[PDB]
Amino acid sequence: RSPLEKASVVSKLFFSWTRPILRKGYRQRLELSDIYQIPSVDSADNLSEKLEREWDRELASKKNPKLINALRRCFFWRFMFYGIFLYLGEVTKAVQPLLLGRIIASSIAIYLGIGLCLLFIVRTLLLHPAIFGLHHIGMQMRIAMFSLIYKKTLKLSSRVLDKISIGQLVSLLSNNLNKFDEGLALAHFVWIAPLQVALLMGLIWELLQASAFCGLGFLIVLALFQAGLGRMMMKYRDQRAGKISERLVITSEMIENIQSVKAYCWEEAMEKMIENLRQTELKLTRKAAYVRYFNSSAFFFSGFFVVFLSVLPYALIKGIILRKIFTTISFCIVLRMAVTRQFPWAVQTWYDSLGAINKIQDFLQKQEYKTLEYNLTTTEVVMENVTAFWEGTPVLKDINFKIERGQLLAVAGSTGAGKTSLLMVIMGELEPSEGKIKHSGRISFCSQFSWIMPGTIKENIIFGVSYDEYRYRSVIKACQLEEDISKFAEKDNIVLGEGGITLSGGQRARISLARAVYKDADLYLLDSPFGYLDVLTEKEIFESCVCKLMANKTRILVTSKMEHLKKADKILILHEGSSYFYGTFSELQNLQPDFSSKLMTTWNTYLRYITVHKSLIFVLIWCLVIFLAEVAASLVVLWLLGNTSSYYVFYIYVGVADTLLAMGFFRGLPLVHTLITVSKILHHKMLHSVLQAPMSTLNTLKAGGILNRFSKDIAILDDLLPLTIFDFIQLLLIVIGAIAVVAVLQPYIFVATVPVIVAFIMLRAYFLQTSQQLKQLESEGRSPIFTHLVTSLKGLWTLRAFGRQPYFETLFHKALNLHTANWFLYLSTLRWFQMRIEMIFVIFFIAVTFISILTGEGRVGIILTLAMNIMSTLQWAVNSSIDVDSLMRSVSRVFKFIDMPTEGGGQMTVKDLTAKYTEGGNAILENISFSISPGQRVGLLGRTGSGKSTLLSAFLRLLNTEGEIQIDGVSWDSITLQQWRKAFGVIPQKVFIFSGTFRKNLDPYEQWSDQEIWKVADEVGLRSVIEQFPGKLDFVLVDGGCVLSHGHKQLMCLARSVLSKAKILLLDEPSAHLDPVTYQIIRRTLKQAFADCTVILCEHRIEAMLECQQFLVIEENKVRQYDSIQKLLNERSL
Amino acid sequence: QESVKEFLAKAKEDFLKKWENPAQNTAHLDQFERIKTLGTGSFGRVMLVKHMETGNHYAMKILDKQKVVKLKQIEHTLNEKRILQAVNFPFLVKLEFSFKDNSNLYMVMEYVPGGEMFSHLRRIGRFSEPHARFYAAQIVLTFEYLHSLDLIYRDLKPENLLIDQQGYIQVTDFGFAKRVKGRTWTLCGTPEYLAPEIILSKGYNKAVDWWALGVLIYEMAAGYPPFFADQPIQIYEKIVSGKVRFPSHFSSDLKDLLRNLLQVDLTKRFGNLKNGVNDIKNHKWFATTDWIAIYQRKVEAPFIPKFKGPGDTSNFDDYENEKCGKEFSEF
Repeated sequence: RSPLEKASVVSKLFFSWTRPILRKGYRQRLELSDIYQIPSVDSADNLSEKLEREWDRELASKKNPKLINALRRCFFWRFMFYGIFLYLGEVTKAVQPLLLGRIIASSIAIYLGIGLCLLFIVRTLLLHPAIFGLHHIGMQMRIAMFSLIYKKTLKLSSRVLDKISIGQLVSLLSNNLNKFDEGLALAHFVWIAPLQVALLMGLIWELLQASAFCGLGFLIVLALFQAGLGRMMMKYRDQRAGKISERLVITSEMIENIQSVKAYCWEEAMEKMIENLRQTELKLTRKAAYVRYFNSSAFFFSGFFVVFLSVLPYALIKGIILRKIFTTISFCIVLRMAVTRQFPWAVQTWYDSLGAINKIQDFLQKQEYKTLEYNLTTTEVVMENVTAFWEGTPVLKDINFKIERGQLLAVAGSTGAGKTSLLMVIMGELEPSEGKIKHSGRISFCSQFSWIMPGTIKENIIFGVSYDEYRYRSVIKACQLEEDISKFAEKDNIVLGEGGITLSGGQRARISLARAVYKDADLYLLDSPFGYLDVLTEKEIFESCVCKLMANKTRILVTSKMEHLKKADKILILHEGSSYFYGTFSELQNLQPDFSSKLMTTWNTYLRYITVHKSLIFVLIWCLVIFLAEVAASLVVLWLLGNTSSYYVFYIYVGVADTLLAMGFFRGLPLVHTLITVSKILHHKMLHSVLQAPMSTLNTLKAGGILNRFSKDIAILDDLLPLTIFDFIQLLLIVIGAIAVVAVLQPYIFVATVPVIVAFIMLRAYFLQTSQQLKQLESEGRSPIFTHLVTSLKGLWTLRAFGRQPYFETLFHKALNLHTANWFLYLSTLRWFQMRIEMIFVIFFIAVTFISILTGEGRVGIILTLAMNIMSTLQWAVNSSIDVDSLMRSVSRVFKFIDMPTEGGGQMTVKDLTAKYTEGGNAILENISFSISPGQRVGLLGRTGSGKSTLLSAFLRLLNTEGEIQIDGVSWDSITLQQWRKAFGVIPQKVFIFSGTFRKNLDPYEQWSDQEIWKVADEVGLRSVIEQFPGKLDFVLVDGGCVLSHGHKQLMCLARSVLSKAKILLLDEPSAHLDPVTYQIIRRTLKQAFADCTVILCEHRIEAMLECQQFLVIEENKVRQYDSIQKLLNERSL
Repeated sequence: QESVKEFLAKAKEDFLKKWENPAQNTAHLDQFERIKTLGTGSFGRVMLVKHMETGNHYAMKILDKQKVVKLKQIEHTLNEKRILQAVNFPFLVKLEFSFKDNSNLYMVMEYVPGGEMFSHLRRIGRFSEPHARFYAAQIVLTFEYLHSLDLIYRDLKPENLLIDQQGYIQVTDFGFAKRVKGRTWTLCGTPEYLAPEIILSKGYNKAVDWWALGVLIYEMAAGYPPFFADQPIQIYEKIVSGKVRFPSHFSSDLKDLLRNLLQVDLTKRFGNLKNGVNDIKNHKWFATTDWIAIYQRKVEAPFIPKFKGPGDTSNFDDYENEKCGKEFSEF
């Protein structure tokens, strides 16, 4: 069924499984369905079976939940099998330079060259398969890592479910979403690297026997300094994070109030504040980048001293042949590359794995929900002595409820005041602490909060059932669901998506009632099912099914409606969590009549990135000239020397390509500084552009994309991009310099090197398309798993009620396998790319070696040693090119976002009014006309409730609108929009408040006097409103000014508008937002101070607007005018 | 030391002479007003009155003698009366006169225009850190002065602390206070201020006052009690555990000293080891807290009450045969 199953041994070694996959991908666009079938051994159901069996065996075995000790029994044999070849290949690569310790004598070396060439093939064979094997082991383990906790998700106790952090599990899942899988490559490196040192030290003592630990101590000191720099780097990052979070909060606040900001014309102040805040974060980031650059450069710089100090003692003591010098150079290169890189990375990987193991082992051990032992056989259920806490506080006051088998029970009282908890306990969601509950157990419940998963009508109705024609028809016809179904487009198979927005809340309640009705059980724990429908609809549903069909069976509906409460078989009213009265319907109705009555990646993109800041070009020119001059000087030195012992020692300066071509400390810092400066310039440009964008395109994009436009993208640009770009540049320069040095050795090298580079470029280009397609597909597919997890989290209670968890497990496994298919495909393609690149490099090295062998001792040694080192640099270079390709996506997104178009007396006259949200959308006005009275308010009446916010926005032209607005003789065209809109006074339903002290929050422009501000605030009733604030006026508006009430915020907005001295002021929804006293104070203040303005108070209720003198009646597509109520009340309202 | 210890010695000396000659029945309820009830308080009734003969506004703490007998708190009332009649410290509002009627007893206290700081903290939520230290310094001063007399307050609630026209807090509610040297087995009061030693039902010494003041400072900065639970039994268990999470805004210097103040070890409690209050005085949280200069209370206050005359109740809330006369023989 799977193509990789139909693979030969040689095909498996070549990993050519994706060869037709690559053939299709480089030809045509990616198709998700075209993915090869998942491996049989890769089945989530299969692997999780063994994982769970081992976990259970261990959990029973001993008093220590050592999950690692169990998973060792699952994986250690394969881990050691891969590690054996891994360590063998490491040993081979380490020992290979010693074989070069023979050719230096120059006949016989031809066989040595053939063997050295074969060593590359052998090492590549040993290396390449191991990465794929260990990574397959990792992904296999990770699948069950998800699976065990996912199964436990249906096992947790609800009492801790309300306490367990919802985000903690999400963060736990996301943390190892990619880290733990890739974290296996360094696994056996512990078992190898110490052995690598053991071999290398023996090699050195073989060459020296007297200078061994001299360079080892320098290497250890370098490792110590490198580790020490990390603590300072982490401290700098931690310091930067808080200010970055504050800046993000301010930016999010601006994003939420974008329309109000455009109205207030505060873009400049917002930009100035954002830049001023970002200045300190930029300083911290520059310091952190300097530290990181020093740390990264230390590794490249170490190579010179690493050989120099090791050689200096032996060389001074006695003479040494340069052959051993080159050999020691290679040996030390290997020793350093392992000591400085392998050990710490492996230590970090193991520590992270151990911590994750501890966390996972702790998580699964939590106390689980105990299922009720029921469904055997029973008559009418009864309860006795119900008393327990929902978390002390007895949710039930010794309650008892003997429900007849077939009866229709009901209870009333305060909503969710423990009656819902009593229902949950009866359903088994809450363990009763007192008394004894007995029930048949087969019973459905209907939570007040509907949990609708995606799926068609049949899916929502079945939830693991067959298609019953009569039952489905009865459910539709009885739950008011037949008409709503007919209202659906397909009307039978409308596959619902995510969010449930396709249906109304009463539609969701009807869905819940139908879902409860779908299965027959001992009881139906209804909880206010009619809570979202009209009274007539509720009565119809009751008479049809709720009080007709299932009422013949035992039923318990949480209903407070008096009319149904009269017909109930028994009632149970509880107050303060305690049943005040209950019992038979007639008996309870007669025992207390008084209570009864009372209660009832383009090259153009890279060029634009380069062209952002001119300093980058100068820095690049300086670095390039420095590199070229250094290479030329090295070539001149080599030529002069090749055609007293200090001259021999100077050959070591050429011996290490890393130190010879190292980016000078006097050069690298300017590159990163320019990177940071260009990032800051880009941030400022993006902020300025976002301030001017037209609203029409702004509404088209979702607002959360505006947050994502800077939440991570700017961070990636600041941190990730500079380091990667600099490392790639330095590595490329070093490699190119090595190539030039080798070409200087003999006049044949370039003729072969050029085809190798060209083929490498072609191969990289071919691999890039498939790699990007696979990465995008895999990233896109990951979301559905979190979507299913969130759906399960939302529906947990209803799922526990249904008991059909197997289908949810099937869905989760299907999604996990779907993601795993793409992940394995991408990993395999990357492995094939790595193997092919290694093969190309090996071929080039072999050809160069043969050419040199056919061909002076120092030149041969230099060429061979440079060849002996270039491989790791080339691999890092390929990885860096891939990383740059990955990083360029954020820059492309930023460039696309910046590439946006900009937005572009009291008497007044409007005409030819055309408006819409988008270009050519719903016509908000049909050539509408209106006249503004001098100093008199116009009542926004007529079609109130059909939407007046659009007309209010059109008063400032904040929408896709065009027409005529001739106010005071001034037109809508001559004046700039920033100057034309200022005359209007905004009174939004939601007040926009900048988080900060009152002085800044009320005066963003900062062009007034403090005494005048205090005098106006006293005139605007804010002095007493501010006297209760911290200090006098410096009170920072934390949480968006959470201290201020809605009426206080309205007063603040009115005061700010009065300070702006606007000629107009359109009011909106005064009584809707204001409390009684707040509305009174607002009316008094407006009628006192703002008496001299041509206002427009928009009110849905005509009575609220009845005080207005003028009246502008609204109607669908025609905003009429009614000067006087003598005709307005008789024609517009009547 | 020097002058401060010389003053403490004089205060301790004069307190004994004051305690040995307590007054009784200083006045009758015939020269007061009934303008408004300032509140109830505990199990009594508080009302704002004006001196008919002089004019000075004065509070009157009414309480039923039947309530004292039935609540089994009569000796505590007598001890409170004597201690209030003998107290001498600037940090607290003094008691002026005593009334003893056949129906109830009243106690004359000065008019407190600033009201309770608990309501102000509810209005503002969280005080600034220097604002917290400003009150905490005088609190420590008054507590150590009580240590200079060897008495146990046995009462610490947010509403009991008033504020002066000068901005200094005003102390009241001397009911649970008693001058007992050593350990006492009595247990009562607010669970939020219940030390584990009192919760353990053992002999209690003055050491619990440091924990009470630490809880006061922590809650004043946080706005929420460090120990809180739905039921008092769970609250008692949480207090017995002696563990609570510091707020994100909590400073290291203040929180580290709060760790010593809230240390479950009563012997290791800050202010009880060796030096009395000297270790607290040298603490960096009091790095700028002039203990001696506060004796004049000349420091600029964090906030001043909006006083508009003694007769205004704006700071206050706007609300609305003797039983065993042989026991009340010295009132």
